[PDB]
Amino acid sequence: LRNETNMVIIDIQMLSGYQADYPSLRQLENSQQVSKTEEQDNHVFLYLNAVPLKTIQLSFKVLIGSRVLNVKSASVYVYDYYETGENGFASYSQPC
Amino acid sequence: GSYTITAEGESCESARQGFTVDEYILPRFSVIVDPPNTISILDDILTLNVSAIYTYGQPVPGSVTIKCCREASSYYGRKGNCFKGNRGICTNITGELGPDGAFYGVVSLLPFQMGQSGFQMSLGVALTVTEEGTGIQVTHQFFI
Amino acid sequence: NVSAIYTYGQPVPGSVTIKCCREASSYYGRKGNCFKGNRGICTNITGELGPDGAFYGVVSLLPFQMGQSGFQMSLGVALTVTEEGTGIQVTHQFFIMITSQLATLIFDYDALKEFYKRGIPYLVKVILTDANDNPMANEQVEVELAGKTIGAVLTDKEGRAEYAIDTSSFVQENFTVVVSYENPHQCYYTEWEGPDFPTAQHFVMRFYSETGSFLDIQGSSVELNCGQVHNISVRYILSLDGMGEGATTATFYYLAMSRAKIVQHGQRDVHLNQSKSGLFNIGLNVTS
Amino acid sequence: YNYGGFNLEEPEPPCEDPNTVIFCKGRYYLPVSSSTEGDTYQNLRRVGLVLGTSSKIRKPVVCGMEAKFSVPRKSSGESDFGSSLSNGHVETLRKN
Repeated sequence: LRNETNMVIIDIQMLSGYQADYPSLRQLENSQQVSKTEEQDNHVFLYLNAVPLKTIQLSFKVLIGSRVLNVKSASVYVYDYYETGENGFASYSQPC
Repeated sequence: GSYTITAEGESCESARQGFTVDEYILPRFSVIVDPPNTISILDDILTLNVSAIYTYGQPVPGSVTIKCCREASSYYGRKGNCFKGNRGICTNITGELGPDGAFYGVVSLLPFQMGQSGFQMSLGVALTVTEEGTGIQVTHQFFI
Repeated sequence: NVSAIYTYGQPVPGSVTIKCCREASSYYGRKGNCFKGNRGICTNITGELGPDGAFYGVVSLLPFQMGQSGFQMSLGVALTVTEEGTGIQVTHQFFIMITSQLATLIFDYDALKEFYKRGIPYLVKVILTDANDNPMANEQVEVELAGKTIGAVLTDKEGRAEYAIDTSSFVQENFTVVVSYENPHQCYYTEWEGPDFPTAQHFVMRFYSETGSFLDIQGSSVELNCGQVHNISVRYILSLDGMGEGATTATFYYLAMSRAKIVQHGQRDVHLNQSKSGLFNIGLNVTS
Repeated sequence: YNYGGFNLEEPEPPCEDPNTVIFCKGRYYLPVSSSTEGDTYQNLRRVGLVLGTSSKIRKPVVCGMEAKFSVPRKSSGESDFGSSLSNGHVETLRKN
């Protein structure tokens, strides 16, 4: 954290057909660090004021747009704005 | 994104043939329903008739896990003012087909209240279509 | 918390069985409401006494339907008590009313004089309770004269709110004031298309004074016992243009009547040490 | 004051005209009054005492808005006295 960044962004990949919900979205926005939210074509951008040295946990309900399915795992990529190089990868299997 | 041809003619009348441009891969088979959609309070059991077949026009093997339920309402009560009360109900049932390929089947309407004051006057329905290898389904939700 | 006893004070062991239930709503049938509700959700309990005669029948209401359309706002209560040897059975039926309005606030029709005077504050005392007439803990209520909220007063821990409304600079003619309890928290649910929260309005009238100088006596909610001289209270304003300035002392005059008889005259002379007003306590010696 | 077919009320004083215009300090003003108000004259005549002091006690009432209004007689006392004085309360005699 120290003297590297004071701003963070996470993007989340969707899959097949499914989405979150705007009620969940503006429920979430009334949380700490949540400077900005964005939903874009299966890519969720979350622009967060800063970074904690401790664990910060966020969750959101996901509806299902088109229930066509495939056995694929999606990913979330986090990074910073000052220098975008320092970043982090993760993924997650579908709940099906 | 959205792209559109615009053309002007001799008398400056112009046609705008709009369209979307979004790369995509063609998908799934065919599913057909025809719900009655209109249900009286003096109805016993919901008969059903839902079909589906391949892209090729032949029956597909799988199951249909049908979801059908309804909450009551906001329901401010009678004690003097505002401040609504308690929660509601839903259920989970299922269906299967494929040999010839038909569930038809029914829905036990009795567990759901009848003529009480715990209603919002419509019922929500959400379908499902399984396959052995492909756990791929086709979306279908509506109200009665 | 029921009991029973013999002719001459003797314990009565036996079986006590209780049924309490009611129909849901039963509107009309036919073109009204043919099949609606049920025959009434109903229970049956039993218990035994015998030590000296007593039964503490606590009953759950959760099986019964609270807050729904099967309501009739009273539970018909049936008790039948028998005896071991003698199968004789003593029955008592009654209705227990299921309430709607939790809390209510009311004007005190002992105070709350209807005729008002400028500049001398009007006092408003209102009493709030819940259900089975309990004192109300510290709650905030609101006093609104025409449409403007001015009270915003906390109670005195037992629902006895009093408020001193300014009366200066009022030439108004109708003046129906009203009081309110606003709180978006209580188990209260609009029932008979009425106020969306407790309210209570008083309509009052101005009293006339050609020059303006006003007097009032403090009411009491309690009786005054014999032979106890007390110091009952009076308040007063004297405007200028009255006696004539420079004479800073006025005589107020005092009278009583028991049945038709002028009794126990009095007079008090008082110095207007301050500018124009004050108050006094009357040392009346009450007599049988 | 109307006791035993005896009135004992003295007649009202003369009324005022509804068009006399008087100016005092600012604007120019016309009479108006309310029938439904209170005077020391109505303060008394509720107990039954009588006074005859030469000073005014009756409020001057201009014409056009006199008493009318049928007869405003409500409970005026909140009575609790009565008869019968017995509900059901069937506790038949249980003692020698």
